[PDB]
Amino acid sequence: LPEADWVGESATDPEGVIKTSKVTWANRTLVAEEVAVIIPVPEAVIDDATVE
Amino acid sequence: LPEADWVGESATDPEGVIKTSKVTWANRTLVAEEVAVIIPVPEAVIDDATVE
Amino acid sequence: ADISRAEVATLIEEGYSHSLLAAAKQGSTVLSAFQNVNMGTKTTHLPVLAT
Amino acid sequence: GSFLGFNTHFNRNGAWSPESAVAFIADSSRVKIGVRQDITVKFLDQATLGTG
Amino acid sequence: DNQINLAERDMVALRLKARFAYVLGVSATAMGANKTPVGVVTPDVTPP
Repeated sequence: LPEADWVGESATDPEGVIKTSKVTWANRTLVAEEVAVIIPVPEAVIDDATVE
Repeated sequence: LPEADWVGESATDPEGVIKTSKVTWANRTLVAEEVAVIIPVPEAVIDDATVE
Repeated sequence: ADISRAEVATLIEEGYSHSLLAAAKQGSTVLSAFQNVNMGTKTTHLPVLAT
Repeated sequence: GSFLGFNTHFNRNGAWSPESAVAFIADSSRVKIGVRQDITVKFLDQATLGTG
Repeated sequence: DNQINLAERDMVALRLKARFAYVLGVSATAMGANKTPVGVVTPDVTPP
């Protein structure tokens, strides 16, 4: 965020100068990563089993 | 560019295997850069001069 | 004391153009220069005069 | 233009071997290319490439 | 010491500016991998 300040009123003091201030932004990233598994089984076990 | 090859025909030879190859790409960039000049002159010289 | 180009981050977006992404494809010379014969099997025999 | 009477063909696919030849002159009635199978494409998704 | 205040010195100025970029498409072609699309004739530096 920027900062405001109380200005004062002078042609010649350090105050009476309106101060400069910045605003800034940053970057956040979604990066897609892969999660996986392989589960092997015999065809005859699939055929002989009483469930899917 | 990819490379192809003459494969021939065997079940057991080091030939008869089709070789693998890649294809690849690269990146080129346009990046804008500023070029500038400032040319100062007195207003009296502008007002006195017989041309714009 | 000021907002730099590095201080707006990805409020500035880099563009993409495919105007430089193209290559003409070049065929075989010998398939264009000579006669192409349709083969139905691995080998064809052609007799020629020899003496 | 000097090569009148010839049908001229220029290699553009990088196959030319400039250390071997400048040109071939041929009777094109006497060369045949047998095309047993044109370029065919298979999509592989389960296969194994290479060994060890 | 080099400061010019324009209004205080009764001066004006023009600021001129432009923004440019350049790209050369060095690329593969049907001839191979790293092919440059420009060549140069350089001057004769060799006395006869």
